[PDB]
Amino acid sequence: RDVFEVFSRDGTPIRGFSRPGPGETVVLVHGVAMDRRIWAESGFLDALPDAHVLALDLRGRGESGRVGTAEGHALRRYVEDVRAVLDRFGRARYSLFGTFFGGRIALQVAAVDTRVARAFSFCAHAEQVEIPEDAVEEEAVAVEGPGGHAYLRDHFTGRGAPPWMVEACARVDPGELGAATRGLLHGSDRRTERGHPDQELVLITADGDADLAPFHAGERRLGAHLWLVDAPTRIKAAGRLAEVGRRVAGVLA
Ligand SMILES: COC(=O)C[C@@H](NC(=O)[C@@H](NC(=O)[C@@H](/N=C1/NCC(=O)N2CC[C@@H](C)[C@H]2C(=O)N[C@@H](CCSC)C(=O)N[C@H]1C(C)(C)C)C(C)(C)C)[C@@H](C)c1ccccc1)c1nccs1
Repeated sequence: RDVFEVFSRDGTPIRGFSRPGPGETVVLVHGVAMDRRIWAESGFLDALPDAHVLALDLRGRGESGRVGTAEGHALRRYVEDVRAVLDRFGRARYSLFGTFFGGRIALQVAAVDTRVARAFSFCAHAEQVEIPEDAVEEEAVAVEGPGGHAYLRDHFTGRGAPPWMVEACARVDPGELGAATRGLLHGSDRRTERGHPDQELVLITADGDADLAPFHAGERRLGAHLWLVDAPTRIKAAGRLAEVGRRVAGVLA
């Protein structure tokens, strides 16, 4: 692997690694309480032996620049972070894969960037959502205080999340966990659109998902394909991420 640095529209440095390969160029986008290490720890990276893999730390996470404001964590800023990575490696065609809110980010990048030939959203759909202001603020307070890492650790452990997902929360600054949570009130509630007719859009979730409705809505509205994994919940579906990587490798082949 080589490391890289790019700059987002608002000047935030975005750091990541590039794993060279002769195949498709794949850009991986992690979730809120994660960083770029989850791709190797989940086994997703090893499931793609031929791809040229680009994995970034989103703003405020890992080795990327700190933010510390709610508006600095607006969805549009994450989109700009990812598009800056697409610029650095100069390809005309990219395949994006994102986990949880990283899936929402990947879908929105696909909507605005004609260089995205494929977008895969793992355990997130593309539809408009209602975000309760009070509950999200409550959650921001819980995750940003001294007990925030334990709060997330206990929540994810209790819901059967994989160990790498539990452990990743403690590597995110508490202040950025709070700011990213509040950032969801700045645009993340809108649906995503199809970027161009030839795009391959894929949604993935647990076959036991208690709310599959919006995933089917994405099939109808965007012409997206729906992949299911054997799990009772979205969090437990994260235990299937390496398996999903193998299926992604099949598409890329
Ligand atoms: C069944 O599976 C789930 O619904 C859990 C799953 N979530 C999601 O898939 C999506 N979101 C949600 O459905 C809801 N959103 C919340 N809060 C905003 C939010 O998302 N977060 C804040 C902290 C950050 C870790 C992240 C999060 O995960 N929080 C958890 C609680 C974890 S600690 C007690 C959490 O869901 N809370 C809820 C409360 C309202 C209860 C506070 C609404 C309001 C959007 C419908 C998420 C991908 C998204 C999708 C589109 C736009 C924005 C965000 C995940 N669990 C861990 C990783 S992804």
